[PDB]
Amino acid sequence: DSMSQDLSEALKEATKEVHIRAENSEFMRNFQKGQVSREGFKLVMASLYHIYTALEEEIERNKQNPVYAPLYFPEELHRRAALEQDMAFWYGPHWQEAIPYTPATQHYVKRLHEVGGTHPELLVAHAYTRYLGDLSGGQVLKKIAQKAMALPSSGEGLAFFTFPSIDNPTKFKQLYRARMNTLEMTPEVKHRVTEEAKTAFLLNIELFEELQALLT
Ligand SMILES: [Fe+3]
Repeated sequence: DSMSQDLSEALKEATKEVHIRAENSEFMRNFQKGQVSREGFKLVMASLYHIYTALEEEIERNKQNPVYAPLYFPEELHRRAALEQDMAFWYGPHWQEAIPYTPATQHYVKRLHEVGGTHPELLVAHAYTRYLGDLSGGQVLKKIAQKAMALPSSGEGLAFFTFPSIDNPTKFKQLYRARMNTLEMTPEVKHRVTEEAKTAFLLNIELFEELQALLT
């Protein structure tokens, strides 16, 4: 197998194909072209709320585990608190009972717990997939959402897309990739981590196809 490369390199080469598929999914495609409504935006953000909540809960559970510990950046990355602000903004005071919890979202959340509870050595695959993506297309989707729905530059309703503790996401991404290469990595784990990364992308693709359908 390809163990002659660093985990960050293996992950990038392993997910580049499905990434193109995920990037050109119907829901994302629309969002990219400015075509994004309040109804849909609220659907995906509520979904991300449940997802990041599960991911970050598993991160806390395994924060001391060396298979993940070097990547424990709650202050800089975690989105749960940010998404809670966003839910209050979009759904109001009682968002805990108003926000949806779709099947595709539940599916994603279920795999997150399985990994965090049973296969924690794979958890890095899920943080990698979501966090780095946020740091890459984060400012892009944000500027689009603002132009489309008239969200003020002050950021209310888009806290999720804002990283106040990260000055340069590009530099941080570089740090995160390098830190990923310091994890205990056997040919067995690296092999499985890259596969789980694909699964994460697929889970994201399945969420989008589901939301797109709900909207149409
Ligand atoms: Fe991306």
